[PDB]
Amino acid sequence: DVPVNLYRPNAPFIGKVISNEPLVKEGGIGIVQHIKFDLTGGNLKYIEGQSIGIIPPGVDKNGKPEKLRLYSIASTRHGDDVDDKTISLCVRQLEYKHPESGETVYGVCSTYLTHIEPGSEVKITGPVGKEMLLPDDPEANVIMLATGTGIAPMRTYLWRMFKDAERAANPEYQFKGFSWLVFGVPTTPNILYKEELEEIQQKYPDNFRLTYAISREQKNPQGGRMYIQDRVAEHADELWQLIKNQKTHTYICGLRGMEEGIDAALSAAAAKEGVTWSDYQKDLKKAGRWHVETF
Ligand SMILES: Cc1cc2nc3c(=O)[nH]c(=O)nc-3n(C[C@H](O)[C@H](O)[C@H](O)COP(=O)(O)OP(=O)(O)OC[C@H]3O[C@@H](n4cnc5c(N)ncnc54)[C@H](O)[C@@H]3O)c2cc1C
Repeated sequence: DVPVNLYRPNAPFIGKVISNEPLVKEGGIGIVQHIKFDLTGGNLKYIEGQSIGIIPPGVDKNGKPEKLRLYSIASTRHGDDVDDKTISLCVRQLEYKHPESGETVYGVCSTYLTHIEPGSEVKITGPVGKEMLLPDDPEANVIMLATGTGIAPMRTYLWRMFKDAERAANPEYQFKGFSWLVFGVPTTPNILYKEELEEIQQKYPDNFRLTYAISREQKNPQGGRMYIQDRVAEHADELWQLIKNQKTHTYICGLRGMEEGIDAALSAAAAKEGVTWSDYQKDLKKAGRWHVETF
């Protein structure tokens, strides 16, 4: 049912870049690009919450061909133009410290992607993943906890739930539950898809709540920079109350590091009702209602 591995690294799909557009506004930190690829001429199909591989050109330091890197799909199954002809990624250029030979170091696949020109051919594999899938139940509640490019699967969910053209294209999924995105980035310019996310909340105030953790602009009650775990702590009781619903699904995506604080917050909330969160969570995971993709 769920499409997987329609293309594999040994014979990847050769897609063409359609567009490569910046998502970080001026005054933001780093580079994050929205890259749309043409799928025509191949049979790559995918659904929300899946990933694809990109095989960058060139050899590694040892002279071996570069292997694929996985990227969360950022578009619904229909693509950004709701035409079933494209796929989009949300790619941060990896950039880091002196402590790794030279000065600034640039990630191979992410630099390739963020600097790629429209018209260029790209080697695409996949799709991959069954752990971040959205329920077909239109009355499900969906909690989304994202940092940085972790927004990508959330965008696929929210566009499917809330975009006019998606609703028109998906007769069987007219979302009427409650979705809550807690999104952590360093700056307001770094709020990926800010305008569209805010448009959704304005349009669907009873079906979508948008919460930001903006680390360079907000402080947690301890005086530290605000991160998503601080927002989870702040709204722990409400989040736990929602999680108790048989139809609630939670999705976590982004760089590793926040799950521990998220667990501590939810544990304190659940303990008030004599529930051990770690146990409840194990059962949620088994039932397919606790979805984590951290990298
Ligand atoms: C399921 C999944 C989904 C993903 N989705 C996305 C996505 O949507 N968007 C996105 O941008 N990325 C995503 N990634 C990460 C992506 O796959 C790549 O790992 C990332 O883009 C960097 O790859 P690269 O080739 O540019 O860097 P590489 O050239 O492969 O370098 C990576 C290496 O650099 C070193 N390194 C990395 N960070 C540091 C640091 N801070 N300090 C010191 N050394 C460091 C580590 O040794 C690491 O092995 C996802 C990963 C997975 C597994």
